[PDB]
Amino acid sequence: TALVCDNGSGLVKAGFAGDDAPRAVFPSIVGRSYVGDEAQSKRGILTLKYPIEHGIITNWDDMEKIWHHTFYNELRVAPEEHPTLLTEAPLNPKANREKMTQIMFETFNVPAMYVAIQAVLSLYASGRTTGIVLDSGDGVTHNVPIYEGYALPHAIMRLDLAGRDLTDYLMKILTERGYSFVTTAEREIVRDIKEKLCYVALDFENEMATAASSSSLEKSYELPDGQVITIGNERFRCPETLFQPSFIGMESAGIHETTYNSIMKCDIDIRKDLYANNVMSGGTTMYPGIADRMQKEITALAPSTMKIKIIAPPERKYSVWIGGSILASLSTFQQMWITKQEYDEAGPSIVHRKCF
Amino acid sequence: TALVCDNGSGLVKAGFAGDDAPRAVFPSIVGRPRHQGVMVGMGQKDSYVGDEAQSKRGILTLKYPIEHGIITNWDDMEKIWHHTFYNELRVAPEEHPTLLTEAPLNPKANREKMTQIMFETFNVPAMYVAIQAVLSLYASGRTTGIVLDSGDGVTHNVPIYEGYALPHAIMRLDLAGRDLTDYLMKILTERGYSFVTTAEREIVRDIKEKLCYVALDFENEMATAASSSSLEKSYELPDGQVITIGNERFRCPETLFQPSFIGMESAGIHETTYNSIMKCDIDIRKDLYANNVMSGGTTMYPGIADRMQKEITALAPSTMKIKIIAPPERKYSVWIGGSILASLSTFQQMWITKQEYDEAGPSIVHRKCF
Amino acid sequence: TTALVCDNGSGLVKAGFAGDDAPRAVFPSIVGRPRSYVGDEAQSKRGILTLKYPIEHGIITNWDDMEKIWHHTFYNELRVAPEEHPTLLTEAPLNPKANREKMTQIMFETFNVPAMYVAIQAVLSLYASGRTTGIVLDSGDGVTHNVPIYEGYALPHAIMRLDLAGRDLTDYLMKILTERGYSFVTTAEREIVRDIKEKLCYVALDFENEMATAASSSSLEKSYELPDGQVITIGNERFRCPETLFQPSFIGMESAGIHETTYNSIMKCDIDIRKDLYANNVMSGGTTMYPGIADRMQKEITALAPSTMKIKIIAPPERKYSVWIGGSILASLSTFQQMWITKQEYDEAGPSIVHRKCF
Amino acid sequence: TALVCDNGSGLVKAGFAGDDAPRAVFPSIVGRPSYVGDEAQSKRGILTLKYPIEHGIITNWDDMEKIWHHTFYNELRVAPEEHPTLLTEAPLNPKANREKMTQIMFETFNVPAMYVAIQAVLSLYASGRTTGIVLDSGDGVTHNVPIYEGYALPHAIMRLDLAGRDLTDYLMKILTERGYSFVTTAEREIVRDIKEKLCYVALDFENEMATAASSSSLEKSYELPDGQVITIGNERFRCPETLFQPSFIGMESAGIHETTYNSIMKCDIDIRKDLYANNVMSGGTTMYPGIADRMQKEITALAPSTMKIKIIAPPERKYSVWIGGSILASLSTFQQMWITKQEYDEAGPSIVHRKCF
Amino acid sequence: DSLAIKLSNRPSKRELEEKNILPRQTDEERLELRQQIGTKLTRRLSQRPT
Amino acid sequence: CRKDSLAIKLSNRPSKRELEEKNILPRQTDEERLELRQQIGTKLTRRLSQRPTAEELEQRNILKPRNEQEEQEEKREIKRRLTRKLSQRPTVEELRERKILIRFSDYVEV
Ligand SMILES: Nc1ncnc2c1ncn2[C@@H]1O[C@H](COP(=O)(O)OP(=O)(O)OP(=O)(O)O)[C@@H](O)[C@H]1O
Ligand SMILES: Nc1ncnc2c1ncn2[C@@H]1O[C@H](COP(=O)(O)OP(=O)(O)OP(=O)(O)O)[C@@H](O)[C@H]1O
Ligand SMILES: Nc1ncnc2c1ncn2[C@@H]1O[C@H](COP(=O)(O)OP(=O)(O)OP(=O)(O)O)[C@@H](O)[C@H]1O
Ligand SMILES: Nc1ncnc2c1ncn2[C@@H]1O[C@H](COP(=O)(O)OP(=O)(O)OP(=O)(O)O)[C@@H](O)[C@H]1O
Ligand SMILES: [Mg+2]
Ligand SMILES: [Mg+2]
Ligand SMILES: [Mg+2]
Ligand SMILES: [Mg+2]
Repeated sequence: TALVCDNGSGLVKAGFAGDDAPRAVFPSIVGRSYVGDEAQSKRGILTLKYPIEHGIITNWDDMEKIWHHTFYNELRVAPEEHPTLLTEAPLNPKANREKMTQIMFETFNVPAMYVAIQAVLSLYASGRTTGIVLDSGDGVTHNVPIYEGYALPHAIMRLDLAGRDLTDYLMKILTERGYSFVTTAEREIVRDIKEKLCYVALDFENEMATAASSSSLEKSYELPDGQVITIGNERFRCPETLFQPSFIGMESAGIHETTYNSIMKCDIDIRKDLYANNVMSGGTTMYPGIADRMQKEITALAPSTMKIKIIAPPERKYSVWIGGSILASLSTFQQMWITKQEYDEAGPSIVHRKCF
Repeated sequence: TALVCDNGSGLVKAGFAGDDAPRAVFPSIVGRPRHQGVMVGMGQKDSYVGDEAQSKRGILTLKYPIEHGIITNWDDMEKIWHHTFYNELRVAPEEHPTLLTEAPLNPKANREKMTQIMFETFNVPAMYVAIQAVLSLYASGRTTGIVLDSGDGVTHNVPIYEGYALPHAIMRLDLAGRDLTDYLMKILTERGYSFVTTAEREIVRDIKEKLCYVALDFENEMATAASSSSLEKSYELPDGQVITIGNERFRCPETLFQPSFIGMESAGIHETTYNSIMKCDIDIRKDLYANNVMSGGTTMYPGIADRMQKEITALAPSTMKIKIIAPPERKYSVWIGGSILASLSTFQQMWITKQEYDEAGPSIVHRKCF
Repeated sequence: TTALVCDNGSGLVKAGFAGDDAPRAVFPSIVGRPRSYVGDEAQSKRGILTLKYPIEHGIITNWDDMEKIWHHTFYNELRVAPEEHPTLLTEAPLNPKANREKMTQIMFETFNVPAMYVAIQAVLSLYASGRTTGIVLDSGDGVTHNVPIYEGYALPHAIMRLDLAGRDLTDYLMKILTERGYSFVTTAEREIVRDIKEKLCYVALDFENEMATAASSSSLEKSYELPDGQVITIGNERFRCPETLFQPSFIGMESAGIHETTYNSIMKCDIDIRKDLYANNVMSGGTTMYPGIADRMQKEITALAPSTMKIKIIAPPERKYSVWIGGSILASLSTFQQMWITKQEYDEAGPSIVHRKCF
Repeated sequence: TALVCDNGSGLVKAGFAGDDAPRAVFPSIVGRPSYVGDEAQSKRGILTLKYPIEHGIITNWDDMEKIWHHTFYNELRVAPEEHPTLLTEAPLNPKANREKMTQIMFETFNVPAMYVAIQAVLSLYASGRTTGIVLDSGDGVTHNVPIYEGYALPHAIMRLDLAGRDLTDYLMKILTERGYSFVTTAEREIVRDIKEKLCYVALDFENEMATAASSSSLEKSYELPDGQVITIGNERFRCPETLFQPSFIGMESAGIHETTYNSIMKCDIDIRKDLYANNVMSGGTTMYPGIADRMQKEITALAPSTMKIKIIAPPERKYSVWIGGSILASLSTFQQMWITKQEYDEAGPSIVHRKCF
Repeated sequence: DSLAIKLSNRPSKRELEEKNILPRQTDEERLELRQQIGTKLTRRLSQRPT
Repeated sequence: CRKDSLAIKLSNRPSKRELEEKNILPRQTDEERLELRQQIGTKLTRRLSQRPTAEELEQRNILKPRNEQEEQEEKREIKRRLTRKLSQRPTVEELRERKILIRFSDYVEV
């Protein structure tokens, strides 16, 4: 039975190929050794380091700790007994994936492994091999146009604005409300508030006006301490940052604009295929109303007669993983695995050739 | 560590104080797309500076922020300085005192605007503005003499006494390297070689830099050129095509001494040097004649110092001591001077501090820099 | 000042700015009038309104509709003022004198351009690859041409025209897919089949051998999922479709195939330049986009020509738009700036000036 | 017909002007109980052997005369008085040294004409250039030599006493650490052959070490003369890695890429672009597969982001020095450049400085 | 069930470069190429016979 | 066995490209080699005929005349003299008095 591992900036999603959901989902942190939730509990006593930032592995020792915890503690398996599909970020450097392969074979002695692009797996999860993916997670957001399963590297857009930044911004606006949110535990509470109560406005100005006219948009959240708080326009100002990054002092264009730019860098002939297939994936795409707003904006930028379809299934928060789970369970995929013998023969070079 | 930035009409020279040569030299151009690209969104990469702009010249229209030594487009100038700090020198402007150069007779409002922009936009802890010709003089260890500074867009005669430029006696000539390149293109074209394209213009510029020289006796050199193939030289184009150049080698820079070659009524650089010397007090004239410092790329032609010696000797009193100073490093001597000046210990009081600017505003530069 | 480039196809107009690597706007050349919309907008409203084709077989036949297309090009697609830009237009090989004269008249009087030029499509195709001598196979939506060119001069006596192109290939693909039992009679169905042709078709290197391969195994078969979610399997139709270019008899035409017409075009030229023509076959147009067509052409031309003749087929991936690219390059050359017909010159000589000025 | 003699620290390359390759290539050793080169190596057991040229500079004149005698008479089979002779010299060769070369050539061998050319300059000429920067790495010494219009720029020349012989020694050491014993001279020759046949320069050293430890993909097999079979792994790329990391053999010196960059930086800024775009590699120690790509990567890493970098490394480069000479001495315009016997008779050893530059 | 069908019909990377879908050269490369072609064109059109 | 020495030798054989780079398998005809050597020779004769002299290269600031120490000396001396000259620098009024700054309102900001 094969394994599927999605290495997120915030959350690692891990499980077995063929399964509907990841068996284990846990934060990707290393404590100095403690990993994930357990590391967070001991976070006070020892300093914590984020091995994956903006989707790219930067601390290999810590990554080895994370993978060890994944295999042994979370899934309860022997790594030498399972083929392993790992995910990587768009535009991941050659040396980086080579190192992933090296560690998988040398450290964990896996019989087989594969490395797939997250956005591509997200696309496959929707039953497509052609379309444009907006993958927004904890640390990084990407636009990845894909044709026939091939990611188009020249047209990929990267934005270092994601869920954690939105959480921080929500904390900032909460400070504007008169509520103090400085602590890590408090940060966790704010993250939960964001996930439960936030949404993306279809028309930002109109929604601001509605928020100014009445308490109708205001909602109430009961804190663990039993204190009750009221949130108003903060509900939609928070994810609005995705469309107006200028809200946090970034000069970058918003996600609709980066989608449009990604589409434009591609050959004219495929643009129709891209417009009709927008797949959204990642936790930061989970906000209610985000699909309608994206539809409106892309329709506003594209030619008047162009067909626009935004695809955003409910499972999208884990869709990356799901894609992998599907991919590793296909019979025709079985030849695609890099076997331990093959890796022994060709070394790290094989991953580039074998995986695409 | 202080920074030194010489803002040329053609080339920006930038580097660190105390260094023997500028770290970065790049064309002073700002490039902006000809038409709105197929790219929407705030934070677009509008504008290209220097080498990248020259490479991308086909796609976008190019603008000269500094023409004839004076800054005319402030936004573009800000682009150039940003590129200088971040891309070329790889430094944080708030972490370094900055010495900028300026042209002779730079307007007061203009330098005031320079200071204001440096402090408000780049948040430098300190800065200073020095006259280019004066720095050129300083580079040779002098504080008194007359400088001929000929660059890409403009040529100046600047007489200087005790570190003070004498404004009433400064001469400006709008004939420089760029004009010489154009003239060389014209005379090579007259010869039957076609140099109409921009790439061809660059090639002609290279021909000028590599093969041209200033004749000591122009008529005699014309006669030699007509008598034999001895003066002829050969240049190999990038396409491997080979061309032969004859009198164009010395006819091109001869324009500096005879501007009428390009239809100008102006006196030559020797005559303007003489006039500049004469506009100064008689008592200092001896000191000026004995200290002619040449700086800038357009003074790099072999033989120009000797010719200048001959002409000035011909114009000056029979018993006057004439000395022309033209070191091999002169192409960058302006910058070099700055590098030296900003590295002097006694200079440390001279910087305009951010606090002083806070107190007095743009006005402070006039009192502090002279 | 930025020049404009407009390639007026029978099926697709390619338009953009001089100096750009690719056309800014590409749209179908249709004009819609209630039973006015142009191109894609016209296609969307096609049900509501009747559609007219201003360009047929590469030659302009309906001038009002053409004026509508040009207006849509300048104002809607490119967002420019025509009086503010020199304009390079393309024309078909063997374009009548009156036709290009009318092009010039409309450009200067109706659109008030400061300057304009008319270039042969095949010549621009040759120019885009940095060449001025060779033989071009330009196959678009409505017409296919072989145009031999020496030092920028198209050789009119040696030009071959074939009224078999992409649209005809789409129709043939519809017919053969229909024979298999999938019904593609309707216009929407015509569009899905056209997309199928673009995505799945290729030119066989050896047609009989490929037929044999198709008969021997399911290896060539591919699957296409229709909009209704129905799934179809396509076999030899993949290569039988573009084979019509080499064997027009497939659609009841008596004409020779494109390789034979290439050879004939070469033979109609003077023998001394013939070597130069063989070593420089440039393929351009959408109907040349089929994978394997260059190799096939290489094999066939080698088969017709003397045994030792050096044959080189030039078919870059961008070739579908190479015509436009050529114009974009040509109009962006500094030395070309004198070549433009200025509005003053037009005022002086009238429509007549284009013949003298453009060649 | 003119002669061309490239006086290597390890190998003498000798031949005739106009030829594409040297007729004779032999080790520069002198054996005394006199035997030179190959014969000395054959008789190496009976007699002790001495290296007349060390680190590119002639140090033993009697032995050098022996080498030249063997070159003329035994190897090329010619009479020296009947041929103009182009000799090569190391960069920064002392004045007295080249003077002695000239004196010996005219008085002892009675040549009608001769010339002394800088090796790196000849290397540059062989590629048809007169301006660029040469990395000349041989048996005994490595140089970076920037050259403008045929003139070597002495102030910017870098000398590194790390070369092929040192790499061979290091390979012996690391193979020994692996457990194969190579102490004797014959064993040394075997190791040198292993180095020439199996070594290469890794593009990314850490990744290649990791690859070598992760799998057998890099392992190669060498069959010893005794029929014993040995396996070599990372030693393949650890050996030439010393050129970029001299610390591997206890040297504090910078690597060849850093010395290339420093040499470039020591030159005037205006010619610097011309230097970056013309890196010519010459000498046997530049023959390792992958060295050009690694140099490209490192120089790209050191130079300005927009700087154009070009590494020139033709397959023939191991003898390119000689080739340059072969071309130069066969040019018609060069015929005037020779120092004639009359001129030498008139001016003495002094003339070489004036005539050759 | 549709995925695998779409996976059987995947083009080769070359085959995608053939369709001008995957660039075969950097932007800078395409630019240098364009400049070269342009200078060629200029030179040839200059000596164009009558 | 012997077939094992052979099997181990067969497994090791390089690519044709690898031999090519090692100059074992040439990449061009002896004719083409001749062409190339000729072109090189003529280019060389041209550039050599045009080759400038050493002093011409020194006045271009390419061939550095002064040694490292001597240059350091001149640099130090320049710094010294510049400092000593800059300290002894008069006032604007002192110059106006000496009929050197002919115009009033020139340098009055000081
Ligand atoms: N329902 C929700 N509404 C809003 N935000 C959410 C929701 N669920 C999760 N998030 C945010 O999404 C992030 C986690 O999403 P995901 O698991 O896709 O990130 P990741 O893949 O680990 O990040 P990356 O892709 O950058 O490595 C968290 O920061 C969380 O705040
Ligand atoms: N060796 C040379 N011979 C002749 N001309 C040269 C030489 N080197 C540079 N130049 C010319 O000098 C010019 C550059 O000089 P410099 O950098 O001093 O001008 P600048 O400071 O940019 O202009 P300005 O002083 O007007 O602001 C170029 O136009 C170039 O053509
Ligand atoms: N990848 C492809 N494979 C096969 N055919 C294609 C492909 N892409 C486009 N085509 C065909 O190319 C045609 C478009 O060609 P093009 O736009 O050059 O014609 P045009 O210039 O409008 O016509 P004309 O040259 O006759 O005026 C369409 O009919 C389309 O079916
Ligand atoms: N194919 C090869 N790969 C790697 N190294 C090689 C190869 N062939 C020869 N060498 C090395 O090159 C060295 C000889 O190079 P070269 O002949 O350029 O030196 P040299 O000219 O005699 O010495 P110097 O340049 O110091 O005077 C030998 O020590 C040998 O180890
Ligand atoms: Mg993810
Ligand atoms: Mg200047
Ligand atoms: Mg066409
Ligand atoms: Mg050598």
